[PDB]
Amino acid sequence: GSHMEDFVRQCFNPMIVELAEKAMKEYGEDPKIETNKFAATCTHLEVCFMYSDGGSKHRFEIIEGRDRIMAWTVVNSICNTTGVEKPKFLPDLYDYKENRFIEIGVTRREVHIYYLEKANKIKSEKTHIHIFSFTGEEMATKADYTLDEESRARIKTRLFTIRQEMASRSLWDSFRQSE
Ligand SMILES: COc1cc(CCNC(=O)c2[nH]c(-c3ccccc3F)nc(=O)c2O)ccc1O
Ligand SMILES: [Mn+2]
Ligand SMILES: [Mn+2]
Repeated sequence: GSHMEDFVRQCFNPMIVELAEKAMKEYGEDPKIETNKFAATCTHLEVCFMYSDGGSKHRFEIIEGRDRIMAWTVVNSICNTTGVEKPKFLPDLYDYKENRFIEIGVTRREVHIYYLEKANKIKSEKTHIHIFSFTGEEMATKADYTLDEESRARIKTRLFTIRQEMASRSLWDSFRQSE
């Protein structure tokens, strides 16, 4: 019973919490011990959901928040339909408007450091990368931030609200020095 766990359950939406619990357990991990990663998984989930909520109704296909098999199954259907190459690592969304997959990232370092980390992991110059930070910064591939400034601003605001709430409970320091 950690403070972080009870904060995550109060700060985040119940479906998002349930989805982060499944996702960690599927990879042999307990939201009750690795609670800093519990909070991070919820954060990454919410950001992905607000992101798809930006733009038009049929614009995005949500890959994050499914189980491994069904997620991949949809990645196929997208590839064997649009001709886009099959990514080596599971992405977060697919853009039907731009015809490309999106890897969303949420970092407690510089967006510089962390995009470099992921851009080297995925290597493929097809999958679009978009980064958010808890300080309000953002960095996307080819400076193509995909969404409206207003939609990205809402995400940035929510990320800073989570930081303040974590800090007022003294959990922020441990959360930052954990990534
Ligand atoms: C790292 O171990 C895990 C790995 C997986 C497989 C799929 N992974 C993602 O889809 C993912 N995961 C994270 C993330 C993970 C832990 C802590 C902070 C994070 F931001 N960021 C992303 O951008 C992202 O796209 C499922 C749960 C995990 O616990
Ligand atoms: Mn993902
Ligand atoms: Mn991601």
